[PDB]
Amino acid sequence: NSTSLRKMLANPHFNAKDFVHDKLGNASAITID
Amino acid sequence: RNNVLTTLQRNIESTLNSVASVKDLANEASKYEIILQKGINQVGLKQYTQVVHKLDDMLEDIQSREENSEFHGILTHLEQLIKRSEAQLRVYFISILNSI
Repeated sequence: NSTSLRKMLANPHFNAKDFVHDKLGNASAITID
Repeated sequence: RNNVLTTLQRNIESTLNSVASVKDLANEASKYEIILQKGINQVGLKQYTQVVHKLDDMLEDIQSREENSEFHGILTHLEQLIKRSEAQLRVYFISILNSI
């Protein structure tokens, strides 16, 4: 969901950049690639 | 549209590395001990200074991470290459600013 994730979350960094490593941070490094 | 760059592409281009991994920054930071140890005039203005934004911005979310050994070693390699770069900068400042 790079529209929702990329557009809607971290394009203006609202919310912060570490929560993407936290709220989406459970063994999903394939989806981070 | 300059605001579309300056708001969306600004913090988008900032939060590119919102999560980014641990070893790769050591790899390309070491490749910036390749390129940052090529001098200034070989490398060039926003080439050199923007690579300083790449280690500046590679020391970036690591305060946001956690304490392993690669954390402290990459803090050493990063910040000492940073101050090598900064010394080289002010050297070049003074180098032309009494070229008169």
